[PDB]
Amino acid sequence: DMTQTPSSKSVPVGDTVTINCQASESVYSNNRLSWFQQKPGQPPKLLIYLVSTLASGVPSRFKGSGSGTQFTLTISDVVCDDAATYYCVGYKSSTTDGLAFGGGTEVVVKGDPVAPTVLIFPPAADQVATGTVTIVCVANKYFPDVTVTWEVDGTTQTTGIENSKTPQNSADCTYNLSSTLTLTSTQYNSHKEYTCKVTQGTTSVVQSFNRGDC
Amino acid sequence: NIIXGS
Amino acid sequence: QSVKESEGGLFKPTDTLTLTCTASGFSLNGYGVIWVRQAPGKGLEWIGSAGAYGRIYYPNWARSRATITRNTNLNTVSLKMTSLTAADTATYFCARRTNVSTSVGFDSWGPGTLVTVSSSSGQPKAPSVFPLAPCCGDTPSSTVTLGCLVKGYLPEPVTVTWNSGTLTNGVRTFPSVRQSSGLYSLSSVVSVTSSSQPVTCNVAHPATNTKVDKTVAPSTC
Ligand SMILES: *[C@@H]1O[C@H](CO)[C@@H](O[C@@H]2O[C@H](CO)[C@@H](O)[C@H](O)[C@H]2NC(C)=O)[C@H](O)[C@H]1NC(C)=O
Repeated sequence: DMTQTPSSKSVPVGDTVTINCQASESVYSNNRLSWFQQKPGQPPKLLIYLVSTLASGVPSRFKGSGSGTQFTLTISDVVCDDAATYYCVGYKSSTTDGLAFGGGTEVVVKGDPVAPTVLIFPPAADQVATGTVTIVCVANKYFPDVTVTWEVDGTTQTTGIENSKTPQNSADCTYNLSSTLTLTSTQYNSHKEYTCKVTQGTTSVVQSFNRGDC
Repeated sequence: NIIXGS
Repeated sequence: QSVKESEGGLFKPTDTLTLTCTASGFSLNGYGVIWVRQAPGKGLEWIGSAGAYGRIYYPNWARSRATITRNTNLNTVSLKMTSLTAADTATYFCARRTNVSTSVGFDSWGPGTLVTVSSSSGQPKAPSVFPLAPCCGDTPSSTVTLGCLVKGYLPEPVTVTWNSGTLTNGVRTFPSVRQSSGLYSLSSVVSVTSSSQPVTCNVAHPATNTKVDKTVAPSTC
């Protein structure tokens, strides 16, 4: 059993962050412990093997340490490229339950705050004949996280909404988000004003269109 | 021999 | 010097999943090989390991429903899983360990193969592609963001390029979402100057052998 704490941690650019890994039982020879970096949508990457030996091509600002039941990964001089989830893997034997993965630690890198630019896209003309329309609202290049609200003629929408967020940009730490509102073609044709509200703490950006005009 | 066959 | 997982795709609950780990540029024989999966928004999960010297070992949850086999003739390692459920929907990885002395220093990872076990419909579906353009009533500016909505496909994935790969900068392709019907939906946008020619999004859905080109023009009224 490998316990990783914390599950998530935010770290300013340039600062140092430490990721903890708790093995319920000492790994074999006190050193069978590897660290991995995984960005969303990508395969894992080996960072460190045997507690503290850096894999080839891994910068020296990554430092592995520990022994027995307790191990640490230290990342100094954090850059946006380090936004990822980090995993420890411990090995005891070549038997049942004889290696274990940590639950992972998500490292959010805090860059400069950026307010989102918000775009709304009315449904293409050939959507409505299908009986269903999807309205897309995009929030581009923002940090920190946002919440999206949909309104149809002032009425807040509570169903038919899907949200999808890109991973932190490896250069400037920002996110992109796509929000979709799905309605029946008749619901769409029965209403006029369609609104997407992107809120970022105390800031809000609102984009609307009127069906008649598009 | 539970350590990778050794 | 890379490993690759064989094709996953769309499965019904109660089906059997069979995956093969293949190597190119080096050998799998004599090197440890591991199988790991990752459910959407969850951590890496060990499925089982093929020891470098013949031993096969699993986590307890997998020992009943997973079996892992090495083929030294074909230089492959395979994974078979029975009694699939929607919970088995995940990306499946295989990986190779260069040095046995590291035990878990797993070095070369495959790109991952997507396995969708759908509770709602086991039948594949080609995507519809719809242009994303600002309301025609809007005043034009020097910059404009256009895109394509790739709606209603099954299973995953689709890939999107713009202008046959010549337009790459300012492209934001979002992760897929699953509609209430069980169908998947992906969106991609690109920012260009208003002097731009019309942009064409290239959508590939390998599971249906489909490629769709959609040319998006800014509407004007
Ligand atoms: C497997 O072991 C070899 C031998 O130790 C590793 O090769 C070394 O890699 C380090 C960098 O991590 C270099 O500093 C050494 O000079 C390399 N030595 C030789 C002889 O090439 C190799 O990286 C290890 N691979 C894994 C995946 O653990």
